[PDB]
Amino acid sequence: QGTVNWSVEDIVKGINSNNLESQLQATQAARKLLSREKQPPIDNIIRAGLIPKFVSFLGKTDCSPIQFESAWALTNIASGTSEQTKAVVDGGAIPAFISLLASPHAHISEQAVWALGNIAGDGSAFRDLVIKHGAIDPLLALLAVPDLSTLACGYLRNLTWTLSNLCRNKNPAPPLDAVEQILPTLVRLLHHNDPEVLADSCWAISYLTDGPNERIEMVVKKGVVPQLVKLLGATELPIVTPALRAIGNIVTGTDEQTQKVIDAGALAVFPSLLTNPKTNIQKEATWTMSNITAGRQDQIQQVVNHGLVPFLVGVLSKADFKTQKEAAWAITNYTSGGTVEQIVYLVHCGIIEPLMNLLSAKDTKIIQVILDAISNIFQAAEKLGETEKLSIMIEECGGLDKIEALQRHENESVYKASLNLIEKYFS
Amino acid sequence: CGKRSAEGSNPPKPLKKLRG
Repeated sequence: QGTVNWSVEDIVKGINSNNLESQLQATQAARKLLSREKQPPIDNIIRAGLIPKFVSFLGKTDCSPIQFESAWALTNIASGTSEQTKAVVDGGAIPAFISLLASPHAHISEQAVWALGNIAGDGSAFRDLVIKHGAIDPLLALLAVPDLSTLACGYLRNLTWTLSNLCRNKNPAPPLDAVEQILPTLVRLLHHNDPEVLADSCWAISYLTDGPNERIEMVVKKGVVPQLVKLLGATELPIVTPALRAIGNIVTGTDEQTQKVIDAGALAVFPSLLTNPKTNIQKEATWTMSNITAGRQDQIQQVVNHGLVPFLVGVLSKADFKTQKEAAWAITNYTSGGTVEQIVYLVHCGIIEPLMNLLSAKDTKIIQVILDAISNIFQAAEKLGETEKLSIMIEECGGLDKIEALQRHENESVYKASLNLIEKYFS
Repeated sequence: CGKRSAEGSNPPKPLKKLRG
């Protein structure tokens, strides 16, 4: 009743009073203001110069309720723009929040965890500053228990989420030592039964694997690929999405790292992923496939054994344009490193028609890719004297009829590739 | 030619969370 709908000035009045209880009430009012459905007056609160006051209340062990209120208020301010988050950091909140992680009051240390999450999530710089202030040990200590299941559901979700932000951002990526520190715990969270924890854990792994092969390696080295393939089959889209991104990232690495997801049985899930109702999953899955077709011939052979070429043909034939483009890539990569027998199989699966149909697309990049593929296939037929038979097939379904049309195309690389095909393989 | 990095949005999780 007395902390509902206060005006910023009343809040300032109470916070500036010489009464701790008056400050507590004013702070709770500030918090409720910052927690209203929409458009919380974050800037008004900031201009009033309240951040420094809140930060100081964080250090009042004697009055844990004001620690909590100011923590919640600061958390919400920190959830705004970079400028608003900067305001919190500039108030000296980082060290103060790290100290609260040790609080005896779970709901208070949890608020500190959340705030640290908002601060780190802003970007690389604040992320690394939080780490430099020593946040990782306290955070990890909060999860150092025999069974994660004994922790409050929300409490676990907040730590997991905050840890995933410490793994987030790329320019630069989190410090290597910090990653190593966090990884073990992350590996444990990846085996927890709560879906939100799994989703955020997968997001964390997806961030760590979004980079150079050395980065992917320290993750693969932890033995999480199998757990990821498992989560890849999850029924909850919020889990499958980040899991698929992690698996997709890992196969952008070395052939050896890519072999790890294959050995884990990832390919068996793709007939489903490649036909997934969610356009995005379908796109990420086809992209993931494209990098797998850019691997060794024995890996392209796995794609073949799992019967995934027909699914690629299917996705090249009908799907969101972005997914089709990813399909084009998977094909051009496949033809590029595949054996003759494998390229013949691709043709036998019906790759030609859908491939030709895309040549009518308004996108110079995809056309280049498709032309490349056409070239790669002809080169395989060249090795069998079947070049002619191929020309017919491409001829049979308006293929040549489209390559000539592009022979006049504007793009440098295009008309060239176009031309060569018309002469070197036709008339 | 080969591996093409994961590039472009997603869009991933929100960077921050306001507590209602």
